[PDB]
Amino acid sequence: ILSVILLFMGGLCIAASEFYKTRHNIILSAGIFFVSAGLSNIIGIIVYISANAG
Amino acid sequence: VVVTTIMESPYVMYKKNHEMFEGNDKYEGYCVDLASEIAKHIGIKYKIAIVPDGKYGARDADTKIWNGMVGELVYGKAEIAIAPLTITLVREEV
Amino acid sequence: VATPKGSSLRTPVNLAVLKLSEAGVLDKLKNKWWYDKGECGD
Amino acid sequence: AEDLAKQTEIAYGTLDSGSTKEFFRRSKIAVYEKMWTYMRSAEPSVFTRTTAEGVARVRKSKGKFAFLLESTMNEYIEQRKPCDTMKVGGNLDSKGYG
Amino acid sequence: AEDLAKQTEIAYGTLDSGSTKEFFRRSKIAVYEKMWTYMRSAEPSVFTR
Amino acid sequence: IDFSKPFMSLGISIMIKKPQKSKPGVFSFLDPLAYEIWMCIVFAYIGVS
Amino acid sequence: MTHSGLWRTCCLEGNFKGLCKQIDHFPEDYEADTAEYFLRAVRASSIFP
Ligand SMILES: NS(=O)(=O)c1cc2c(cc1Cl)N[C@H]([C@H]1C[C@H]3C=C[C@@H]1C3)NS2(=O)=O
Ligand SMILES: CCCCCCCCCCCCCCCC(=O)O
Ligand SMILES: CCCCCCCCCCCCCCCC(=O)O
Ligand SMILES: N[C@@H](CCC(=O)O)C(=O)O
Ligand SMILES: N[C@@H](CCC(=O)O)C(=O)O
Repeated sequence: ILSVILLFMGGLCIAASEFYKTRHNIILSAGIFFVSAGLSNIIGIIVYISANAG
Repeated sequence: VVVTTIMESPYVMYKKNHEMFEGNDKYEGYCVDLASEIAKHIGIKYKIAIVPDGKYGARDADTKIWNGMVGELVYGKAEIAIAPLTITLVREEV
Repeated sequence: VATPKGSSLRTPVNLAVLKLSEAGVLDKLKNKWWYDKGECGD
Repeated sequence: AEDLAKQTEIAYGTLDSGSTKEFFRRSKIAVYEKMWTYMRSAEPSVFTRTTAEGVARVRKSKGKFAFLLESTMNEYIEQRKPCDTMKVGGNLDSKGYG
Repeated sequence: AEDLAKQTEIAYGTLDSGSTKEFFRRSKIAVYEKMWTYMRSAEPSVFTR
Repeated sequence: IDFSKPFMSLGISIMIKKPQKSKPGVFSFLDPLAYEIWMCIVFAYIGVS
Repeated sequence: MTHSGLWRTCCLEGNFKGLCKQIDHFPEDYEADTAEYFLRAVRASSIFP
C-alpha cells in the first residue's frame, strides 16, 4: 500500500512541475518518491513470499 | 446394547460443552462414529457405558479374575465392546 | 487362511496363526523372503 | 529397542493391563526379554495407571523417560499441542484393533 | 558373510577336507547354514583341491 | 468359505516401468537458489544501481 | 573397439575390420524428453560443424 501512495505522491510532483516551472526541487522530489516506491515494492514482495513459506 | 469403551483420545473425547447434552450425544471420537456406523447397518439401539474399573483389560494370574473390558464381557455385563482392544491369545479364549 | 463352511479346521487354524505372530515368526519370514532378496541396493 | 539396552540412565515403561505390557512378559526374544526384567525391578513405578499420566510424565521428564505405547496413540500427540513428543523407530510388532 | 546372502551372481567356496568346510556343514546358524547349501549344489566345482 | 485372521498386511499399488534417471537441466546452475531469490536479486540489482 | 565418426561408425580389430554402419542418432530403448529430443536433432544433423 505504501508503494501505491508514494507513486501517487510522485505523480502530483510531476503534475505540479508544469505550473511552478521556475521551481526545480519539485522534479527531484518526484524522483525520490519513484525510487522510494520501488524499494517499498521490493519489501512487499519479500514479505509476501516469506509469509507464504510459513 | 451396552457398549463398553474407555476414555482415551482421539477414540472417545468430549465436546467444548459437555455439561448439557444427554447420553451418547455427549461422546465424540473415533470409536463413537464407528459405533454409529456399526449400529446403523445391523440396526440396534446401542447405549455407551464407560468401563467402571477404567482399565483396558488383563487377567490376574493370582485369582484368574478377568478385569477391564475383556472381563466386562465374559461375565455378562455387556455384549458389544466397541473400543481399542488389541488381539492377543490370552483374550481369544474368553 | 480360509476353510470350508463347518470345517472343524477353523478354530485350530485361527489360534495357530495368532501364536506365530506373538513369537516373532511372521516378522522374520517377511524380512527374509522380501528385503534380503535385494539385487540392486555414489 | 536395541538402543535402550545400550543405556540405563534413561528409564522406560508400559501401560498397566494393556497388550504392550503382556507382550514383553511373554516375549521369548533376546532383546525384548531383557527389557521385561529391567522395568519390573525398577523403582519407582514406571507402569502408569493410564496413558494420560504417562505422556504427561514424559513431558516433565525433559528426556529422561521414554514411553512405550502403540503407534496409533503416538500420532495424535505428536500433532497436538504443545507438540513436544516424537516417535523414534519403527514398530516392534504388527497388531490390530477389534 | 551376510552381504553374500544379498547376492547370487558372485560365487564363493571353501577348501576341501579343511576345517572351514566342516564348519559350514555343521553350523546351526541361520546365515552359515544357508551358505552350506548354496555351494554344495553350485556348478562348477568351487571346492578347490 | 470361513476366512481366518490376516497373517500379513497388503494394499493395492501402482507399478510402472522405472523411468531412467534424468540428466540435470541445461540451466541447472540456477538450481542452488529458488526462483524467488533470482527474481529478487534482479530487483535488488536494479534498485541498488 | 570402434573408431566412431561424425556420421557413420565402423569396425576395428575384430572379425570385421572395414564394415561401416550409419549411426542411429535416435535409438529406441523409454521416453524422449523434449530437451533431449532437440539435443539429438542438432547432433544428428551436425548443423554446427
Ligand atoms: N508387517 S507384516 O505385514 O509382515 C504383518 C502384518 C500383520 C501380522 C503380522 C505381520 Cl508379520 N499379524 C496381524 C494379526 C495379529 C493380530 C492382530 C492383527 C491380526 C491378529 N495382522 S497384520 O497386521 O496384517
Ligand atoms: C516511510 C518511508 C518514506 C519513503 C519516501 C519518502 C520520500 C521523501 C522525499 C522528499 C524529497 C525532498 C527533496 C527536496 C528537499 C529540499 O527541499 O531541499
Ligand atoms: C546469436 C547466435 C547464437 C548462436 C549460439 C547459440 C547456441 C544455442 C544452443 C545450440 C545447441 C542446443 C542443443 C540442445 C541443448 C538442450 O536442450 O539440452
Ligand atoms: N489397547 C491395548 C493397550 C494399549 C496400550 O498398552 O497402550 C490393549 O488391548 O490392551
Ligand atoms: N588348516 C585347516 C584347513 C584350511 C581351511 O580350513 O581353510 C584345517 O585344519 O583343516
